[PDB]
Amino acid sequence: KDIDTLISNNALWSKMLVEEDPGFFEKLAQAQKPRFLWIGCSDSRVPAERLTGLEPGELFVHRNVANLVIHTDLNCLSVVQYAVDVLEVEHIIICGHYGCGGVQAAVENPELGLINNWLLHIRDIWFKHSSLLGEMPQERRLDTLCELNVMEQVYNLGHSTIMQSAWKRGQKVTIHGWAYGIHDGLLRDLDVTATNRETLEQRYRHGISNLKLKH
Amino acid sequence: KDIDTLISNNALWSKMLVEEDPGFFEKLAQAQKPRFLWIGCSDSRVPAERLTGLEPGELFVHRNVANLVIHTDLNCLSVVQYAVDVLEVEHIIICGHYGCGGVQAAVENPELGLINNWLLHIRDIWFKHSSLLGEMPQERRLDTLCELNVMEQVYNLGHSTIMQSAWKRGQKVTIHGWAYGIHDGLLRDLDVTATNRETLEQRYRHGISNLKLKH
Amino acid sequence: KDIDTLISNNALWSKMLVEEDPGFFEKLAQAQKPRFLWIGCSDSRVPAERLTGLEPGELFVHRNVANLVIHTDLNCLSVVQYAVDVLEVEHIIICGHYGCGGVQAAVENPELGLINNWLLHIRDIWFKHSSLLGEMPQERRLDTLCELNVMEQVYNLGHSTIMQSAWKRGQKVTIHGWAYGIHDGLLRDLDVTATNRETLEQRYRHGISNLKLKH
Amino acid sequence: KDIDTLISNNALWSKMLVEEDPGFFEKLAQAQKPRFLWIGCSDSRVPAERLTGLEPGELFVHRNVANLVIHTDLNCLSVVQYAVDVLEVEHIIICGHYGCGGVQAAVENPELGLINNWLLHIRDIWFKHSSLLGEMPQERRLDTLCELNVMEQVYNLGHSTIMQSAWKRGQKVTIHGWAYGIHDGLLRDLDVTATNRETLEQRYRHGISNLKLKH
Ligand SMILES: [Zn+2]
Ligand SMILES: [Zn+2]
Ligand SMILES: [Zn+2]
Ligand SMILES: [Zn+2]
Repeated sequence: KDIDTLISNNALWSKMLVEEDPGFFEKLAQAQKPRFLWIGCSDSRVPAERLTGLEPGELFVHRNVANLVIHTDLNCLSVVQYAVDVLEVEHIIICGHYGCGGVQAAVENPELGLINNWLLHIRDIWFKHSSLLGEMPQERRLDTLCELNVMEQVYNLGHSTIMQSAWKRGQKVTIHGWAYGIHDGLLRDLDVTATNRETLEQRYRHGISNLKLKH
Repeated sequence: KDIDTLISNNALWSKMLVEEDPGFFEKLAQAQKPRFLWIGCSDSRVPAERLTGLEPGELFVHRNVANLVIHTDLNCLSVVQYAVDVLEVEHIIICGHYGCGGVQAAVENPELGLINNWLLHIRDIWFKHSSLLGEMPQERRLDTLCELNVMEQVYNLGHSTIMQSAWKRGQKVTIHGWAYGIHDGLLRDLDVTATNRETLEQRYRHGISNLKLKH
Repeated sequence: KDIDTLISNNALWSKMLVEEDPGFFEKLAQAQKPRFLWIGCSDSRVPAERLTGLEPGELFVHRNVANLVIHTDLNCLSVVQYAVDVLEVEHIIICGHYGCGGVQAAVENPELGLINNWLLHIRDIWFKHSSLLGEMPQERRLDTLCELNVMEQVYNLGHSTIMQSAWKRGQKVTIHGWAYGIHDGLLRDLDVTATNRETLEQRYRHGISNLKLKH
Repeated sequence: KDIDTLISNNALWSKMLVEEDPGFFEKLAQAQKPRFLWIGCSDSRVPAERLTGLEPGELFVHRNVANLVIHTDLNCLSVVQYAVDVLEVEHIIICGHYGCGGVQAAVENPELGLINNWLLHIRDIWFKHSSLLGEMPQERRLDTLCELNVMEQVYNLGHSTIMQSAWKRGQKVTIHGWAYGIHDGLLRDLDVTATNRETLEQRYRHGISNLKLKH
């Protein structure tokens, strides 16, 4: 697959929509405000459209390395704020994945250059849950660190002024923390779903509980 | 489409892969370093996998509002640096789209809150090409502003220390500026493709030329 | 001057305040909300307290390389927002300086590494005012580029959602663009002072006018 | 103190340098690369020149709200990188202060708007040292949280790719964590001084030890 290839395939794909689905065109222009925001990893091993079944333009998308929501990341925050305040998305989904190359680089910690700074946000979390991970077998640790990372970005997100003020306003917005692996492509809801500031706290704690309970 | 729905569809989608394509699983785990980085808009009216035909994990993805590459955006830059220096992607693609909601909000300029700051980076460009746009008909202006925005983010990207140092190192990396609309889903190469620092300049100018030539 | 030196001098400085000015202590604790925000360059060849005469804690301070106010710089913006919305500063001052090492590095353009990305925000401005600079003698260009940079950060600042919403709210806040050199330490008001959205535009244009008028 | 006032005082201050210190001018132009970087709080209750005794232009300065060094803060990082790689500063100093308005707002947690996001980086630390603070009296907690914040930004800073790569290169750079209050203006070295990656770890731990030892 080189460039002339994708250009060629595009043209033909576009022609053949006429016989497969012309309305694919017309579903998009009518309406189409998306109802969901998806925050994912740039690894994007499986595309959210395919995972979920959603048509495109029911979705609004942010993808950074390891699907982080840093407190002061104006890029990601700008996506969220537009999504919540302007497109009035009903749900937001942070999806991680087992085998995440950036979760991995945080842990193994090679000298990769500029990215290592971004990954320090992951090592912070790994530290934060040291004890928890200590009490479980090493085989299960990396993947648990994926689940913890999602869960923490869910926590971060509900703490943003954007979400705080939206919930207090009476806007109906729910946050989710999912993960999947490429062994099956099967979603695992991490149980951190947050419909307000109270449930954000409860369910943050609940889910950390269930990792510290099961292990 | 509510949440229980996507969870349900996911499970069934995942089961049915066994009969449609079990290898979908095994193509991913072997290898799979992606060869392409895609920078797009969070609007994501058409997913890059579908536009292009690429399998997932031939792609690495960044999506922000109006597919900007701001000089000092550590989020987007962190994606690029990992992509170029660590995954050694061969190509990078910045894809815009006609009807881009954020290109639109820059122009019409409503009070949307936090996002307006991000969109100031677009109004800067619109100003920069005032004369050029002045010499063409108003019907063609918004869409031309999409093309200009892509083209400028291509210019920005080749100016990043990351790209500058990669090209000087002898790494083989090419930048593209595409756009598409949902009228047909058909890609338009904007002709700004840059294989080094010399071609970045030539083709930046070349493409601005062809807008100022055709109009 | 090594470390033991500053620690030693500090102790003695602190003791000797008793005889020079004990109230220096008590002016600070009462009140002291500052009335001015100062955005400067990290070069800080002359400290704002000394330039201006202000007591400390009449001032609130941000210093980055070449005193930029980037649209999406959450650090600088966070300073401004707290200053304007919480401390209710009455004035904000962006001060540049002739001989600014970072204005210089933008122009001469050496490979310095990470910083070069930040300085691209300066080369953008230098481009924006190419014609203007072209019509004047080269001897006067670098220093004029300092004045232009200040002036543009003043323009940027009044365009921030923070300032836009503050002015529309009825809050009384004025923006200034100053510069000085170390030949005399003498301030030059660049005439871009902005008490609202209307005066921001007028005086942006006014001052660019006077550079394009005088030259 | 209004604007005409500072302009007037400036002019007169500048004239009167001739009789107080004309060389103040000529010390600056010769050389003057600074040997120290100072990272402080925008509160800037006491200016570093006065605290320390340093002449201006022995210093290079960054001031944000509560003197944070966030992993992904390109503004602050850009200052550090230029300072360390280009000006070859020998020392870097992070100075906090007791009574810090932003440390305070993190704790009390009022709805101040945009700034609250920046302050989440402080509440993270406060959490991180919950136990430690729990074992001491409440009267001593806020001020201890200042010391912890400095100490953590010192830790963050030595973890930046910039510092990591500089130390490994053989560059001679030392990090300090100081604090002061306006009761006396007296510096307290927090004992986190780091001359390399090994001493960064030792002394991070050492200093946390001495808070957990003394209390
Ligand atoms: Zn990943
Ligand atoms: Zn768009
Ligand atoms: Zn400077
Ligand atoms: Zn403070």
